[PDB]
Amino acid sequence: LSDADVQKQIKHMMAFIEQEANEKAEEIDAKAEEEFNIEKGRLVQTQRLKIMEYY
Amino acid sequence: SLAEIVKKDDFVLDSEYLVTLLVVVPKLNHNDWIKQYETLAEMVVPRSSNVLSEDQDSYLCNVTLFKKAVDDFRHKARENKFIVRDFQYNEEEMRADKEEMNRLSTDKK
Amino acid sequence: QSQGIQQLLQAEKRAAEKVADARKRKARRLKQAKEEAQMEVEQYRREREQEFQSKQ
Repeated sequence: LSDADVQKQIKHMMAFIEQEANEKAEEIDAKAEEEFNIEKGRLVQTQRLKIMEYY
Repeated sequence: SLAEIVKKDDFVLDSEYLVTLLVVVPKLNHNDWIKQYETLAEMVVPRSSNVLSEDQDSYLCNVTLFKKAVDDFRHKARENKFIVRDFQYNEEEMRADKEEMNRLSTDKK
Repeated sequence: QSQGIQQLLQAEKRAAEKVADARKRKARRLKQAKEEAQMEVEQYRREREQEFQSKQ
């Protein structure tokens, strides 16, 4: 072993940690696609219905 | 109660991804502890894994690891013939305990 | 080690800062999308109002 190899192990830890945090960011993106679309649909529906009743 | 014996300066802060552990004991097992506290688990961090206390019969030593690698250290401590000595970050608890022991000491008087 | 540990915490916290930016942008882009859907809805429904007016 060497300090460089032990730091390779430490950077494997950092790789897992960064993967976790970046998976949280990726989850934010998944929200911004799918739940973004879901609440878009909800609000579009309510607007269109409150206008269609009046029409 | 390990309390003030624990070296508060050697622990990780904001431990959301890195966690430290304390399962080290007897003196007769420390012939290569200088390499052990660098290599006990797959990814042990070598220097903040510092010796907290030094008796004639035992050494008390912290170690650092990843969120999910702590169990490996827990088992490897048994493989190295140690016993659990965990501290679980009881600094404010130690301060309150200090106040209470002093309260009892003064209550006697 | 100490410098390395500061670097590790700083990597975690750089990811946290990027996540905070993503939070701000998620909120703002949700608002922008709501407002854009509102632009579409108002355009089409007010066009329907004018069409109804002329049709009547």
